Amino acid sequence: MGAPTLPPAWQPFLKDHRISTFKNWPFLEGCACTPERMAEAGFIHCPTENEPDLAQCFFCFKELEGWEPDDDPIEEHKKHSSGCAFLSVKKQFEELTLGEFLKLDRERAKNKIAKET
Amino acid sequence: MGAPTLPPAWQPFLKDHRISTFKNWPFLEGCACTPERMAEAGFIHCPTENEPDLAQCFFCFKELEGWEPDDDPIEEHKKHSSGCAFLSVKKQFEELTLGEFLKLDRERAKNKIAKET
Ligand SMILES: [Zn+2]
Ligand SMILES: [Zn+2]
Repeated sequence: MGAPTLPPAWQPFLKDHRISTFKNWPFLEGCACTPERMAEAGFIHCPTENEPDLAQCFFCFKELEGWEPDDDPIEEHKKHSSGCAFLSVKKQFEELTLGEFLKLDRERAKNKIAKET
Repeated sequence: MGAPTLPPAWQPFLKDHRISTFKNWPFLEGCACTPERMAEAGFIHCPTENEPDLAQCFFCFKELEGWEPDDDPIEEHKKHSSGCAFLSVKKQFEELTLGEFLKLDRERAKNKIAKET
């Protein structure tokens, strides 16, 4: 496996994790929607029953399908909504500050409620 | 209660927690071994059956009893051993960096093994 020892709490927060979710995804090489390229924007593998080419984003929630070899993920989600406060974040897990880490927990839980109400 | 939403994993890491452990402890006012004064060094309430005046330290393990109104906790533990890498740490939970947070987990688990072997 080769993965950290973090609980299910803030697992998705990890980059490797979001990338592991990607099983196949045709958009790999020669495309701006690669596993690591997309996961870096919050998008996590979540293909539907009929629409396998559907990549949704966590920490905000936003289903997006019909990608092409030239659709920046970070710009995609943000373009529709900046629900992901991590998009801008450019500091490794062990680089950012705790204060910023916890602050995220509030955002995630916040977005979840938005879905309902 | 008024306490964060952190799991049992790294609970003691919190200052308020280490302080909450202190039930009574005579050394409160007019002493250098107050609840907040000691907890700041890693010492957590842990009175024995016969020796209620015994304050041990976590993240290192070190039983110390027979305190007096002039025994710096941080200097006490360190004096005998610097098992607590947090002693020097002077940054609030949301102040320090993640890298330093995780690095601690290794120390704690390390000290635990030392006890056995
Ligand atoms: Zn997102
Ligand atoms: Zn200690």
